[PDB]
Amino acid sequence: NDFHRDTWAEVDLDAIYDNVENLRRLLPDDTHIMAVVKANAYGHGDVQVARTALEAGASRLAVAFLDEALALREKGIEAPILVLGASRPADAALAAQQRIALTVFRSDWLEEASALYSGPFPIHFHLKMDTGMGRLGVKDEEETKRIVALIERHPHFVLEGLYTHFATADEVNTDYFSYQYTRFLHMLEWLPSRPPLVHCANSAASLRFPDRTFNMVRFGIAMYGLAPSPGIKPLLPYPLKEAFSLHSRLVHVKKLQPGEKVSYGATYTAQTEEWIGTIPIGYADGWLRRLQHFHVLVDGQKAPIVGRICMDQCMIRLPGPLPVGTKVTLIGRQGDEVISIDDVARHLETINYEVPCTISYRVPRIFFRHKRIMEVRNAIGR
Amino acid sequence: NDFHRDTWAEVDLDAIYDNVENLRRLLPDDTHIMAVVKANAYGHGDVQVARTALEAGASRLAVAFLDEALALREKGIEAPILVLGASRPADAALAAQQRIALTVFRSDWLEEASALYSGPFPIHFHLKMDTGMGRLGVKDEEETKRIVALIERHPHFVLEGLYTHFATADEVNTDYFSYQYTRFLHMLEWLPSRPPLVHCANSAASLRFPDRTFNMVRFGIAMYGLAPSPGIKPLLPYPLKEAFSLHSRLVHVKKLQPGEKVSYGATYTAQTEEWIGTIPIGYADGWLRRLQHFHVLVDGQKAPIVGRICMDQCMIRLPGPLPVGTKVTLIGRQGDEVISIDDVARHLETINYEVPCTISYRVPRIFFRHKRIMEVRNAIGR
Ligand SMILES: Cc1ncc(COP(=O)(O)O)c(CN[C@@H](C)C(=O)O)c1O
Ligand SMILES: Cc1ncc(COP(=O)(O)O)c(CN[C@@H](C)C(=O)O)c1O
Repeated sequence: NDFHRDTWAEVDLDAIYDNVENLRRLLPDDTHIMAVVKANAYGHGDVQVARTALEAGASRLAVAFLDEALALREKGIEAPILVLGASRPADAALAAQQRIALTVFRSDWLEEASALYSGPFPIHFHLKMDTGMGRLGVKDEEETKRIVALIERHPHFVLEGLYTHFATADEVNTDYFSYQYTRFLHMLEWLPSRPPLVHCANSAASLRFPDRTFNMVRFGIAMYGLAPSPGIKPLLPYPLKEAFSLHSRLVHVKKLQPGEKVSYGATYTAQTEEWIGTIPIGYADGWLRRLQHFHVLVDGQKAPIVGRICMDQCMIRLPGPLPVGTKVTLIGRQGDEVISIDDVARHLETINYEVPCTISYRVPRIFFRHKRIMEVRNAIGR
Repeated sequence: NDFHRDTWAEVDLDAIYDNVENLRRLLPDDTHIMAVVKANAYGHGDVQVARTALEAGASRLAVAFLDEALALREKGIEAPILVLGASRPADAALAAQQRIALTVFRSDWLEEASALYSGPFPIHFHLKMDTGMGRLGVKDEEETKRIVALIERHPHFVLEGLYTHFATADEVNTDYFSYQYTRFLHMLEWLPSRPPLVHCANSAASLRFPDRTFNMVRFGIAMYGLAPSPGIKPLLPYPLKEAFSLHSRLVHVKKLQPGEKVSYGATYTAQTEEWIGTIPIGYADGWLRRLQHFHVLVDGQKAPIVGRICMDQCMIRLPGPLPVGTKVTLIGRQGDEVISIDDVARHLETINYEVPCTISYRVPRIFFRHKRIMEVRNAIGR
């Protein structure tokens, strides 16, 4: 794959490897690591992160919906995969054939699938229990038992696991976290037999209470080197290595005279003779307009973005005349300066999770491993 | 193409056709229409909109950078394409071979390209003039004349056109617009000869002053049925037809008792016994967290989104017990209610342009033409 615009994201796979390996060391020998690679691996490249994670110690993968699981299969991933979200009963056969575990939380969904599927491949289900997140999952014992009965009844339906998800595992105060954990323990009693796989922990929970993880944790955000929250940053067991960085290059350089305006709405005016640079990145690439008063790194120095951000380009004020082709870093480090995803997240007034996911399909991903470029992934490549 | 998650966007190509056709009628028989389809056609599907546009009266296409043009060629589009942004001198031969016109605005670029390319295919260049936008383009006559000389000199370099872009054509006050237009007329005098294609108008300018468009207009936002701005909405010549709509379905329905919390941070509490529904769409699909206090349409009624929006799902408060599978409209109309892209943009505090572009690759696009489903485009399809 090759690209023809001087704008690209870089993904350090050694960092991802280190982040997962350190966790493997942290957890008991019998606890499995299921790497969460939904949303194209939080914007980092699904199959590249999946391969690295499995290499570092993970044994299973998790995605959001069926399409994402099939894509990994097509791309050659053979490890077990669990779909964390909902799916259509009519799609049970397809999941069964591709060896994809499904989440289940309604007895009527199973009633429907039973009538549609009848072997020969077994379908592995993971029962979802709502302990206080309010998203997905069973809530009462009557429904739980009904689900287990329908599963037991069908010769090809297998209950491989059961889990829950925490709503506040990343807050310093553990009041609600404790309530959910306790609720989980109480709901587990409703099962006639404990499935081979019981899980509940995400990145925050597993990094904070590794002894309360059962037999499998679902490692997401922390795998990419990002803290589940600023609050627990100081409570993390080992230092996380950030893997994502974003860059571009100056495609135009010019000097403005005082009074000259820049960009849409002509909201910016040159107060004096200043140097303005143009870079090939805009909001269609995920660099949202709201970042208008942010800055970028060029020649090891911060350069403020001036005027409104455009769909594919934006302008910055330069220290002086720099040659066209000069590298600009939007997320990453240059010399002694650095811009982290957390910085950008602060400016956009959101969480770090949302940032890598918004960097669109338009931006190619360059992968590094062993300090060398591994491959280039251009979504709209030829 | 097929998809396995009940979340999808719908693109009405008949609306796009009408929007372009009405302009074709509005403009002089000699004026070309260049459809702007960069950024995957502002998130509507590049090749689908390009074909419909050409069918309705456009004769040329415009994209942001080389990769987007090559993708159209691979997909079978044979009409002329102009790259509006920057490109590498080393890529001139490739653009020449695929018959892609390039924007030029620096003489040093041309000096570099001349030394690299030497036929046999001619390269058509469009000279960009900065008249007050401050983005790309030449500024002084000395540089302009140098560009023309280098082009004239090379046997395979051809100056097919020249243009500028307006920073405020969508504001009711035309003071700056008038200054940019006047500056353009003065800079055109720097050319020893007028190229066969002179253009300057975007959607707002062409819809407002169709007689001041020269021989080609670059039709973008209005082609998608979106007003360049709320201010000029009442100044438009004909009514625009919105083409983008977004939908999903309830995948879970449950009743909450007072005091029960919902989603991350447990920031929402059920004040009474209320029905909560879960839908398979989140911020990784372009439905940003900031939309947390917005509302959606279900069963012809507005239903508020409650609690934080998740990466792949979010919850809403329902009127009562609705069956799973019930359709939810995020952008579009249901009964007497309607949510436009303009409504979503207001809540996100941005402009309509940014909304369809942010709806990610994860969301399949279903196309309609002649009141019938034409095709389905699933980016991560099998
Ligand atoms: C069921 C489930 N398991 C594991 C994870 C991984 O969480 P971490 O990345 O914090 O480790 C998430 C939430 N994922 C977030 C992105 C969401 O749905 O908004 C999840 O939904
Ligand atoms: C050079 C050029 N021509 C035509 C257009 C089409 O403009 P309209 O969509 O308003 O008709 C744009 C701007 N496009 C916007 C999206 C930008 O760069 O932010 C452009 O960059």
